[PDB]
Amino acid sequence: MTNMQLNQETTAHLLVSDPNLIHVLVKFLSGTSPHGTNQHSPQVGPTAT
Amino acid sequence: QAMQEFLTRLQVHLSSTCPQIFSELLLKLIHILSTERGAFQTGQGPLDAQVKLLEFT
Repeated sequence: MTNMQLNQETTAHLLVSDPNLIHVLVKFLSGTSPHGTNQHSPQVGPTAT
Repeated sequence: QAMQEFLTRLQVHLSSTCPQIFSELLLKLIHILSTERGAFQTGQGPLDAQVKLLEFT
C-alpha cells in the first residue's frame, strides 16, 4: 500500500499521518510470546526483520 | 519456598483476627496480575512463584 496510489495525498502520508500506525509498530515491537504455550525465542527471525 | 512461608505466616497470623482481608489481598493480587498489561497475559515474571501463589489461593 506504500507502493499503491490513491485517487491529493499519497498512501504513505496516510499511513504515517494515521495515529493507529504508531500503536501497530509498538504492538509489533512489543509482541514477544504472550500466549506462552510452548517455549519460543523472543526474537522474530530474519524474515520479519 | 520463601514466598510460600511468607504467605503461610500471613495466613497463620491473621486466621484468628481477620482472614477476609488476607483473602481479599490475595484476590486483588490475582486481579492485578490477570488484567490487561499484566504479568499473566504478557507471560513475564516467574512461572513457579505464580503457580505456587495460585496453589496457595
